[PDB]
Amino acid sequence: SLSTEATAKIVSEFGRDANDTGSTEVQVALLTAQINHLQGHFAEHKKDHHSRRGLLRMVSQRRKLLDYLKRKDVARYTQLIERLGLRR
Amino acid sequence: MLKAGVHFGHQTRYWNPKMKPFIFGARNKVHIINLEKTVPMFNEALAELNKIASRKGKILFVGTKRAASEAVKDAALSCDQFFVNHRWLGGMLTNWKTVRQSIKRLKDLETQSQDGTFDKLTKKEALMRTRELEKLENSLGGIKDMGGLPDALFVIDADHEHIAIKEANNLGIPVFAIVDTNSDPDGVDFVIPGNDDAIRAVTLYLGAVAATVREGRS
Amino acid sequence: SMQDPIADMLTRIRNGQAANKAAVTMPSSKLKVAIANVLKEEGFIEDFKVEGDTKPELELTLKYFQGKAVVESIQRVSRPGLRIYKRKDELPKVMAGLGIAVVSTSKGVMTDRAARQAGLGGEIICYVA
RNA sequence: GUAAAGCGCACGCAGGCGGUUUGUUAAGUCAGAUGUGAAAUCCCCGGGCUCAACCUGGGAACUGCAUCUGAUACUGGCAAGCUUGAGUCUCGUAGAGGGGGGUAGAAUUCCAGGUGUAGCGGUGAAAUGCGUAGAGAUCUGGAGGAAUACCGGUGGCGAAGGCGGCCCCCUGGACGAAGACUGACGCUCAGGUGCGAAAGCGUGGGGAGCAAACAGGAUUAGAUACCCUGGUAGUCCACGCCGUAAACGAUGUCGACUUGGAGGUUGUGCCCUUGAGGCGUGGCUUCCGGAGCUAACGCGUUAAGUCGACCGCCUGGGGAGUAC
Ligand SMILES: [Mg+2]
Ligand SMILES: [Mg+2]
Ligand SMILES: [Mg+2]
Ligand SMILES: [Mg+2]
Ligand SMILES: [Mg+2]
Ligand SMILES: [Mg+2]
Ligand SMILES: [Mg+2]
Ligand SMILES: [Mg+2]
Ligand SMILES: [Mg+2]
Repeated sequence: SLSTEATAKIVSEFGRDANDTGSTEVQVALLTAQINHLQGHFAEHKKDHHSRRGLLRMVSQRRKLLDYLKRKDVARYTQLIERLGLRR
Repeated sequence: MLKAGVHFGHQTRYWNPKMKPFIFGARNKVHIINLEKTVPMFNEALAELNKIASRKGKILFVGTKRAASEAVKDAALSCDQFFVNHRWLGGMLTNWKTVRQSIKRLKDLETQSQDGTFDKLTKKEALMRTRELEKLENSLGGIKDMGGLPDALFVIDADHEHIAIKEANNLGIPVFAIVDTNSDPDGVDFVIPGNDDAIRAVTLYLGAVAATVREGRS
Repeated sequence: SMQDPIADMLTRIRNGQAANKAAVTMPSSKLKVAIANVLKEEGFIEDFKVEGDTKPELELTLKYFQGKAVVESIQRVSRPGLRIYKRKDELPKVMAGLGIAVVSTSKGVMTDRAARQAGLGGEIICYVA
C-alpha cells in the first residue's frame, strides 16, 4: 500500500492534530498519495487491469470524500484542494 | 424425584431443538435431561392417567423395543391395561376393524390347543397351524382382549414407536410417552422428558404409571 | 442497509412469534417505542423495556395466548419510497375491527380507532391484527 | 432456479431510498374554515302525468385547486451533536489475484554420430505410411517450442471472465486483532465508462506437440463422417480490434431477522497444550436437513423462508432474435 513513514508524515501535515488518522482531510491526502504514485506504476505495464480496479476505487472514494467535505464545510474543501492541487 | 435419580439424561449429541426446554446440560459430551422439571411432568401425566383409568380405563402400553419389551407386558398386565411389545402392526389402532379379524382367528386358534380340538389333521398341519398362534400371540396377544380402541395409551419411547403414536393422535386418543433429546415431543400430548432406555429407567416409570392406573380403579 | 427501521421491528416480532422465541430485542428509537406502546396497550405484546444508556436497546416481550401466538399477522403499510397518509374519514379498518392499524397523528402515535374518534388523520404504519 | 423472464461483470453521474438525539421550521401531512368545483346526469328522500318509462323539489356527491387559521407524530429543510452504518490508522494472516523479468526439471519432435538388423507404425481387422538409401529399438551430442507430474483437495484467490513449477521487482483486494481516529461521509443506479472464455480479424514475430481446411488409407449400400497415415490456419508472443458463450448457481446488489447436524479452510482470546489437546470466538466454503416456501423437482441461516431500498427483465407457440 503506502509507506508507514510517508503515511505518518502526511498524517500530521493535514491531521487535525496528531495521531488522528481519519479526518476527511487526512483521508483525501492519504488517498491522493497512492493515487498519484500509482500512475507511475500504471504508466508502465498498463495491462494490469486487476490492479486498476483498486486505483479506480480510491479515485472514486476520494471524490465521495471531497464531495462530503464541501457539504459539511465549504472552507476545508476549498483549502484542501490547494495543498493537493486537485480539482483540475 | 427420589428414585428418579436413576436414569438422568441420554443420547450422545444428536438431540432435537424441540427437547431443549427439557434438557439440563451435557456433561461428558452427552445431553443430560433436566430431571429438575421432569418429575413435575409426571404429575399432569400420572394424574389425567389414573383419572380415566378409573372406568376400566383402556390403557395401551407400547414398547416394541427390546429392553422394555419383556417388561412392558407385566405392567399393563397388572390391571385393566393392555400392552404391545412386538412390532406395532400397521394400523392395529386405526384399521382396527380389519386388524381385529386376525385377533378372532387367534382366539379360536387357542381353543384348538385348548381341548381335544387340537388333535386333528396330519402332524404336518397341526405343527403347521401351531406356528400361526406363536407369532399371533406376540403381535396381537397382549391386545387380543380389547373390543374397541383404548381410552388412552402409554408408549415407552416416542421415537421407535413413531407409527403407534401417529395413529393415536389421529383417532383423538390422548398420548402418554417418555421423550428425550432425540425424541420428538410435538407428537405426544403429555411430555415425559426421561431416558428412553436404561433397563432401570424404563421399569422405574413403567410400573409407576401402572400402579397409579390400577389404583385409580378405586 | 437499514433504510427502514420500522419494518425491522415489525418483522422481528412476526419472525419471533413463529419461532416461539420468548422475547425479541433491537435498537430502540422514539418511533419504535410509540409503536411498541400501542402494541402493548392493545394486548399484542406482554410488555416492553428499553435497556442501555448511550446505546438504546428494546426488550420487547412477545405474547402467546393458547398453543398459538397472539400476532397471527403483522405487516408494514406506509413504508419508505412510498408513503401513505389518510384522512379522518379514510383510516383503514383492520380485520373488520378485530384488528388494529397504528397511525401516526399530529397528536401522537395512536390506534386507528382512537384517531378516527379524535377526528384527526395521519400516517399509517402497519396492520397488526 | 427448470414453465416467458436476473444485463457476462464491475465503477458510477442524474434519479429513488436514508442510522440516532435535541431544538427549530411547518413544505409534504392532518384538522377547521372560506372561495370555487355551471346546470343537467348519478345517488338518497319526496313529489307529478292511472302505472312505468318520463318530469320535478331538496339534499348528497363532484373524490379536485387555491387562500386563511391552526397541529407537529411521521417525512422534508436548517442548527448542534452522537456512534452502532461507512471509512481511516497500527500489527499481523493466508492466498494458482494482477503486470513485468528471470530460471529449473520431466517429456515430445528435429538435426548429427555410434551400436545393431528386418522390421516398425497402426486397427476390430487392415491399409496409407516409415524401413536394406539401414528404420524401429538403443546410446551420445545439439537445437527448439510449448506446458508445468507429484503437492492438489469435499481446497484457495478474483467483480466477472478467470488464475497452478521456482525466483525477483511493481501492485490490488480480503480477514482478524487489540485498540486509536473521522462522524451518516451510506445503499442502489437508466444513460455512461471500463473489464470480457474460446473462436475470429490486422501488423510483425514464433512454431515442438495438437489440430478446422486439405490429401491419402479403411469402413459402408453410400461415408463429402466417426477410425487410421499425414497436415495448413490456429493454438504461443507483442500491440490493436471483436464483444459473444449452457458468460450457469440457468438464482441482481445492499441490509435485518428465523430450530439443527456433520465437514473443509483461514484469523484469534483463554486454559498443567505435560502431548497433541480442551472452552470458546470472527472471515470464507461443502454436504444433509426443520419450519416455512414450492406446481412439483426441490430450496432450506451461503433460502427459492420472513421483510425492507433501488435496479434489470417477462406477458401464448411458430414466423423470429429474423426483416427494415
Ligand atoms: Mg428450456
Ligand atoms: Mg427459460
Ligand atoms: Mg449473473
Ligand atoms: Mg352540477
Ligand atoms: Mg425532522
Ligand atoms: Mg484468442
Ligand atoms: Mg493472428
Ligand atoms: Mg470466494
Ligand atoms: Mg437442503
